[PDB]
Amino acid sequence: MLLPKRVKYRRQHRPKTTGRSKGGNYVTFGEFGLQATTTSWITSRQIESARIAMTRYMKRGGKVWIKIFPHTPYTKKPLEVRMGAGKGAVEGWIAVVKPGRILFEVAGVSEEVAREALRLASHKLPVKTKFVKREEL
Amino acid sequence: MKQEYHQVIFFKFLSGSTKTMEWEDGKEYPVDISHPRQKFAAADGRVERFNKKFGLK
Amino acid sequence: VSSTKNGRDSESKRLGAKRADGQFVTGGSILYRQRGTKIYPGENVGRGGDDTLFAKIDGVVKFERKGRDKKQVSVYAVA
Amino acid sequence: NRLKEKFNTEVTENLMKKFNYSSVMEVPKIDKIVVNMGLDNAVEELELITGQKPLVTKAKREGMPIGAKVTLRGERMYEFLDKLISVSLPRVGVSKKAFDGRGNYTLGVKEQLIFPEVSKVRGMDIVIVTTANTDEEARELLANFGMPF
Amino acid sequence: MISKIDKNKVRLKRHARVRTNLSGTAEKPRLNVYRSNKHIYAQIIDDNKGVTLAQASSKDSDIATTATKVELATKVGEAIAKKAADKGIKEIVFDRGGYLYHGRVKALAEAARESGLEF
Amino acid sequence: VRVNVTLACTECGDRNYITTKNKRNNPERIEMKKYCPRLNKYTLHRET
RNA sequence: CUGGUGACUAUAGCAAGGAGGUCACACCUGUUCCCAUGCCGAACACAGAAGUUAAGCUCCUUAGCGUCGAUGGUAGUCGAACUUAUGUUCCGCUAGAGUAGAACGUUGCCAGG
RNA sequence: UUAUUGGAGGUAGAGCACUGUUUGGACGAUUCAGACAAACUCCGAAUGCCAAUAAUU
RNA sequence: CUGGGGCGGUCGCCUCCUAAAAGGUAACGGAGGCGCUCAAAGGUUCCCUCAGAAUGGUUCAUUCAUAGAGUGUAAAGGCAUAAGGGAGCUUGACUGCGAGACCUACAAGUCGAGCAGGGUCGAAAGACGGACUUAGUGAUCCGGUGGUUCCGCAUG
RNA sequence: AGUUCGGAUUGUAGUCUGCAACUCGACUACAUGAAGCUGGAAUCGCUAGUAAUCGUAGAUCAGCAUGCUACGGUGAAUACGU
RNA sequence: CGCGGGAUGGAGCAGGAGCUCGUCGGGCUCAUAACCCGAAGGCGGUGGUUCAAAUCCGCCUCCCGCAACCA
Ligand SMILES: [K+]
Ligand SMILES: [K+]
Ligand SMILES: [K+]
Ligand SMILES: [Mg+2]
Ligand SMILES: [Mg+2]
Ligand SMILES: [Mg+2]
Ligand SMILES: [Mg+2]
Ligand SMILES: [Mg+2]
Ligand SMILES: [Mg+2]
Ligand SMILES: [Mg+2]
Ligand SMILES: [Mg+2]
Ligand SMILES: [Mg+2]
Ligand SMILES: [Mg+2]
Ligand SMILES: [Mg+2]
Ligand SMILES: [Mg+2]
Ligand SMILES: [Mg+2]
Ligand SMILES: [Zn+2]
Repeated sequence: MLLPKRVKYRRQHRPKTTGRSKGGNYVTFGEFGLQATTTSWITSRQIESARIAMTRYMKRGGKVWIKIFPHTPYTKKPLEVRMGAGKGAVEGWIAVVKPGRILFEVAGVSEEVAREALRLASHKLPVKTKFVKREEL
Repeated sequence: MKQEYHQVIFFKFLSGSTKTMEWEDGKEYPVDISHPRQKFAAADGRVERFNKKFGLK
Repeated sequence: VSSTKNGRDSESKRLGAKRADGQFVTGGSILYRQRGTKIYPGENVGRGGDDTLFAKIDGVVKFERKGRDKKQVSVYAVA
Repeated sequence: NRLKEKFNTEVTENLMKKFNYSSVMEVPKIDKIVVNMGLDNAVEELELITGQKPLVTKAKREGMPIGAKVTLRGERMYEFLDKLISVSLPRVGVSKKAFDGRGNYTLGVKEQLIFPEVSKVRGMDIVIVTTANTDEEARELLANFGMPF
Repeated sequence: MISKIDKNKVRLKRHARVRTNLSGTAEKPRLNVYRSNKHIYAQIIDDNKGVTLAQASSKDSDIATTATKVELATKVGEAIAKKAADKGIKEIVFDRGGYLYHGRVKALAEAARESGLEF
Repeated sequence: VRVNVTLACTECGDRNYITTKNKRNNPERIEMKKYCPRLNKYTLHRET
């Protein structure tokens, strides 16, 4: 599971999820990519499951770039407690994903093989995705 | 300079120092090692040492 | 149950601009409250012990550029 | 000084011949000599071997004195270099690869007894700083001046 | 190598730091001193208007000779004070120019003081 | 460490100046020149 | 044209190449006098003039780093209508980034030529 | 209240020049590319606010 | 006070974020600090410029280095005019005030040009009514101590 | 005085025996110059020509003895008592 | 579930690292133990404050004490 080695503040306000993707909207390292078309938090466990699906389908022969990182911690209260008495403890780490953002990139395989690997990864994610290639012209 | 060290004569040549002899200038100053000739011949070498020891040319 | 170790803040100091550019001020009027020289004293304007900028004469306040990355405030007599 | 007269003589002519200079102001010369003994006994030994009062260099517990140093320039520096070349050096050749990459040289002496003028033999270092723009130019100038390279 | 210092630019930085709180106005202009290796020049400036009213120099035909540098600075101070008195100048503020108030700069200041300028 | 100090000069009973000092750093009775309103002049005020 | 001293957001700087020095500005020579070094005539200060453009400095050329910088479009957003959609529509304002491009300073006063 | 004009300030957005987070290259930490931030900012709106002298009230 | 009460935690002051680009703005929201220190770490005049890295030397030297250091202390805002570093003299870490402002329910809190009296530093212009700024504090009543052209119960 | 005490270790050059001194001999010369400044708990020998100390010889044996066996020179202190 | 305390040679205890036993070597003994003489050997961790950390900041892995209710 990806997570920062350290952060300055462990308790953070949850990020704003309205709007469109600030950047990373293009394939820059690989040949094909998976582009989000809806918005969600993406957790490190979801990232790991999607990455495992992709790498298993391409037999660790091509190469994958994970374009998102879960920089943001989020807290959760302990079970069966009333409101108040301070913020809860860190539960996990999320990345903010908005329409346009490229989630994964792959290179070194055919278009059909990449499409299938990315479909398998997409079914592990809480967002709708589209197969994309590097933009030319 | 703020307000010892004079010009002593150390061959002979003028110099300044604190660890305190007429000169061609006509004045006198307070007055082992010339450092090494070949000193000693280098090692003969094992072949030459062998031949010289036993007279084997 | 638990408890929080936070919950402290000091009183707000009401800093910032106290008179407008182009406004007429009597001598001694405080023009700017600040920590440090966020704005510098210009013509006919003094800097207090706690960095307060105040007018030294009666006149009109002018906030102006001071170099590339600084600014100042002056007071010019109306006449 | 004898070395001063040698430098004012055709030594600069040799440097101009060997480096193709257009004016005599571009001929490199030794700017100064800084002697650092990295402490009353050390300060006194350094003063008695050099000639002037040393400067005590503190730390940047921080601030305590650690070493002593002396800077020489002019007649005193020239006399010191002549004495180092003649009377002092053979008692201790010297490294010819200890250059700063700009034209200044440094040499470390471990025993202070090599000076004509101690209970714990401490080691000091000498830095000869010149107006030479290259290590090659500085080395050629020093060799002409007579450094036992 | 060993870089130089550029005495003139070191002087300029010091002079700007002096001019931070030293300035000359209409009722009390600034007598600014500039001093090169061989000559000393003095000006009377109304920094409020950015205008120079009197000036003197050790290279001025009337105030140039072969003499001591201190004496030449004295003569330049006297000339500048005489010109200021010819104009309507009595009180000034002395801009030493970023040099220490000693030697030639002091001689010029003292000469102007003796010849009539009030500072 | 730090204690309150009252300074009074010889020819006055005004005792108008109070100040602070470090008893460890300054074990002596501190002296200073201070303006004395009664005499309209500066006088040598010394810690009591 | 040079120099002093000001004003202006580096369009003014930095860097890389050339030309210059009679007066001037300098590097320079000396430590006797004012003065000065936690040590040093290095700097500060004073006397000067053998020497040199070598450097600082001035003029010419480079858009190389920095600096400035549109138009057009986009993000965002005041207001309005729809709407509950990680929203839509209309209107006004309008970035940041990036592009064309600008820029190797302009200019007041005084003195010298 | 609106119009015009001047000003103070660092949000939205954006950006990575600082602090911190992070993904691939290359080279002998530097550089190249690409991302993240309430307590990051080389930047920076719309608004709102403070004032000055015309229209309406 | 309290997402019932209890138990736990908290209670005044300072700094930051939340705070929506003036100011203000809540929660048992997110982070820290204070209940001092300094006889110079105050005033003034003069001088000075840092961290880091590389290169050589049994801290010393060179070049890049707008601060990436330092600023007594938490943070923020500032500062190479240096507010950072050093040196000489010094005590303005004065007395009587104070136009006019900020803040504010009140009581309080904050800034302040100038005026007079006497000084310190500086050649001089000038600066100085503590400290780069913002915490380091507690009303009244009562009692102690010093001063006092005040009162003091018929008069002294 | 770790020294004009000490001579371990090491370098070099040799002598002799032996067919042959690398492993692995003895001795010599020059140089080098270690630990060691009277030794914890504990423990050994010795009653007189003994202990201590100093030399000498022999067997084995080409060469190799700080061991063994033997020889003399100098030569003590103490034993109250079980 | 809330509040707090502890992690020290190999063992039990002291606390900006010492007592006792344990190990090793030697001694005593026919031998062992006991006993005697010498030698070696240590701050639970993870990040920070700090010129410097067993010491201080927070947390982590376990143990330990009070409490975990009025319905
Ligand atoms: K960054
Ligand atoms: K509540
Ligand atoms: K706020
Ligand atoms: Mg981008
Ligand atoms: Mg102040
Ligand atoms: Mg104050
Ligand atoms: Mg944002
Ligand atoms: Mg409750
Ligand atoms: Mg607002
Ligand atoms: Mg606000
Ligand atoms: Mg607290
Ligand atoms: Mg407290
Ligand atoms: Mg101060
Ligand atoms: Mg009575
Ligand atoms: Mg009475
Ligand atoms: Mg011997
Ligand atoms: Zn008094």
